[PDB]
Amino acid sequence: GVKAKVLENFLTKSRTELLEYFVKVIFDYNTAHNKVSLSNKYTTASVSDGLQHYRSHPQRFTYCSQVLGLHCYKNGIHYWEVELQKNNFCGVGICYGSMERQGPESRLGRNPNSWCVEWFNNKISAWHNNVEKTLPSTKATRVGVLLNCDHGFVIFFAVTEKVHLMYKFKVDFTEALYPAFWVFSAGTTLSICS
Ligand SMILES: [Cl-]
Ligand SMILES: [Cl-]
Ligand SMILES: [Cl-]
Ligand SMILES: [Cl-]
Ligand SMILES: [Cl-]
Repeated sequence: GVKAKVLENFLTKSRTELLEYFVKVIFDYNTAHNKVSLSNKYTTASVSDGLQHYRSHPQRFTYCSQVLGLHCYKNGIHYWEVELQKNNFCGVGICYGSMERQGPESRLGRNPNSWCVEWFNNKISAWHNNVEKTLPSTKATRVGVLLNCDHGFVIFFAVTEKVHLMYKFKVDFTEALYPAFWVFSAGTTLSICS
C-alpha cells in the first residue's frame, strides 16, 4: 500500500533530486548483437554498417539489435540518462537477466521480462509483455530511467529543460534488472549521458 506513496513522491521529483540516485551505465560487450558497435569507452552504441567481429556468447543477442548494461540492480534505487540521435529508431528500457537472447521472445518489451519506451515509425510507445501503448509525441532527445527495486517500479522520463513523465510501470520484480537498449537502421546511435 505504501508503494503508491513512494511512487507518487518519485513522480514529483526534479532532475536534481533524481540524480541523487545516478548510476554509471556501460554497455556490455558480451551482450551486443553483431550489428551493434560499442565506442567511447563503452558509453556509445551504434548500428554498424557491416557485422562486428563478436564471438558467440550465451548472453549475446542474436535476433534483435540490442545490448544491455554491464551491471544489474537488485536492491535500492537507480537513475540513468540516455541521449538519442534525432529521428533514430531506438528503444530504452530494463530487463531481467533471464530474458531470452535468441528468437522473437528476446525483443525488448515483447515479453514479460522487460519494460521499455521505444521510438519507431514516428511514434513513441511504451511496451511490456507484448502490449504497446502509444505515448504523446515530444521532441525530447534524452530519456531518464528511474528504477526502484525496493518498492517495485520503473519510471521513464523525457529530459529537456526539466523531466517530464513519459510512462511508469508498477512491478514486484522477481530478479535483478539490467539497463536494456535497442538500436535500428544505419546511422542510429545512442549514448549514456555523464
Ligand atoms: Cl531488431
Ligand atoms: Cl544492487
Ligand atoms: Cl521514428
Ligand atoms: Cl524506495
Ligand atoms: Cl526537473
